Formats: sequence, C-alpha cells, structure tokens
Amino acid sequence: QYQVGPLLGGFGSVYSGIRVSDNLPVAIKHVEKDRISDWGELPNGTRVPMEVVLLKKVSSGFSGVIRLLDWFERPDSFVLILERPEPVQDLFDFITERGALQEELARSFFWQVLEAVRHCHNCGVLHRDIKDENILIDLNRGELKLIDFGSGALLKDTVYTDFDGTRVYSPPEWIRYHRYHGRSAAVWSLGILLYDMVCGDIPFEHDEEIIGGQVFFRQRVSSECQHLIRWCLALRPSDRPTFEEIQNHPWMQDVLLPQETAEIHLH
Amino acid sequence: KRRRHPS
Ligand SMILES: O=C(O)c1cc2cc3ccc4oc(C(=O)O)cc4c3cc2o1
Repeated sequence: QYQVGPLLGGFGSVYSGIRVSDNLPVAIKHVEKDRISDWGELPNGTRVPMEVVLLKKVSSGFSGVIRLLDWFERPDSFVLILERPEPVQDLFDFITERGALQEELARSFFWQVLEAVRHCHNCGVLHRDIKDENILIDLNRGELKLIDFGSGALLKDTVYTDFDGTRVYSPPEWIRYHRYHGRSAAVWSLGILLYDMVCGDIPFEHDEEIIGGQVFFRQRVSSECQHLIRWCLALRPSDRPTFEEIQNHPWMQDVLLPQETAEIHLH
Repeated sequence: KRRRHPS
C-alpha cells in the first residue's frame, strides 16, 4: 500500500513515501515500543502510544499541523503515516541558511505557528516541544506545519511535573522548580522561537541564562517586536501574555497571507 | 555556535 523511499531523518526514523493508491507524498515514521514512555487508549480503547492519541485529536480538518493519515502496529514498533509536503524545509535549516529573518517574514511565520498551537489547544493537545526544528515550511504554499508530538500530553489545567521536550526552550519554572502549567510554558517557548527567528538563533543555552530574565538583542529588532519577546519571556508565568494578547499585540498586525509570504520571500 | 538540541 505504500512505497518506501529514503530516510528524511538524529536518533529518529522517518522515511519518504508515496501512497500507491494515489501517489500522495507521505512521511513514514517508525517508533520503537522499547522507547515509548507514555501510553493512551483510542476513542475505541486500544492501547497506543500517546503520540498517536494526540495526532488523532489534532488531525481532523485543515490546519497548520502535520496530519496523521493512518498507523499500523508491529511486533516491536508502531508505524505512522503522515502528510508530506513538497517542496519542504524545516525552520531550523531555513534560519541556519538564511540567518535572522526579516520582520515581515517572522510575523507571517509566527502568526501561523500561533494558529497551529491554538488549534492543538482547542483539540485538547499540548505539544510541549515547539521549536524551529519541529516546524516545516511548505516553500510553494508558504504554509507552516507543526511536527513531532512525541513529547506531548493531553492539555490539562493543573500543574505538570514531568517534561521530555527541549531544555533550551523550557521555562524557568521548570528549570528551577520541576513544575509548569501548559499554556504559560507554551508561551515561553514561543518567545524563544520568536527571538530565534528575528535574531537568527535562540537566546539562552545555559540554565542560569534561562532563569536569569535578561534578553540581549544581537540583531537590530524593532521595539514592538522586542516588547512582544520580552513579554512572552516574563519570568513569572502569570505575567506572560495569553494567545489572544499575543495576536492582538501591535507587532502582530497586518500579517501577510501564506501565498503572499511564498511569493515575496520563498519563491 | 548555532546548533540543534535533542529532546
Ligand atoms: O526533506 C526533508 O528533510 C523532509 C520532509 C519531511 C516531511 C515530514 C513530515 C512529517 C514528519 O514528522 C516528523 C516527526 O518526527 O514527527 C518528521 C516529519 C517530516 C520530516 C521531513 O523532512
């Protein structure tokens, strides 16, 4: 039913693929049962990795999330069939190759990442690993897609005390106290991501810098943008903006549509 | 100086 190409991607395994039934580009992701720590049960109650549970919850309708087309269980692994846009580049390679992004471009990207995380939250899913590496850019359509829910969880309003995401994007309350709330931790990670986009790299590498609450701009960044980043990176969780507050921020106004973004910046 | 960071 699928024709398996070559590796696309570390310690993970995602292959290029084409569905024989219609030559749809697919990505085929393999996950070892030995390395799955979080398990769940589906709408019908079969015991599956949480990643599958969360992909299913976010994968209906159109969105800025890579959609799970199907999945199979094997003796020692699960296989996941996912969307594959073409042509594509992840946001980390794109920032490495092009450097600090122009603000107009960062704005279109960031806005779309906001819509995609809103969509996850609305569906009951916390990704917990928002970062340039987990964002694909469809270079023709100018659309971003979130990937890799392998560190995610069901969204809840109570405190989280576990976390297997990327440390340099984790908030100071996690570093200092081994606890966080979902949304407010998500917003912190989005402030790291925004800095990453407009400065060409993330702002912190060491714990002490994360907990330190000091944001140095290494590039010229407009002051409405600096203010949004600094707001998202408030040390105290309750001082961070809500998603609505991020999207109503003056830096966020007059966002380009995706085609426009593709035509102006990607083609 | 710029690098990826695994989960
Ligand atoms: O040309 C490329 O490099 C290219 C195209 C491409 C499509 C993907 C579609 C879904 C995915 O999910 C994951 C995941 O780990 O969940 C990774 C990917 C993934 C990685 C990819 O890399």
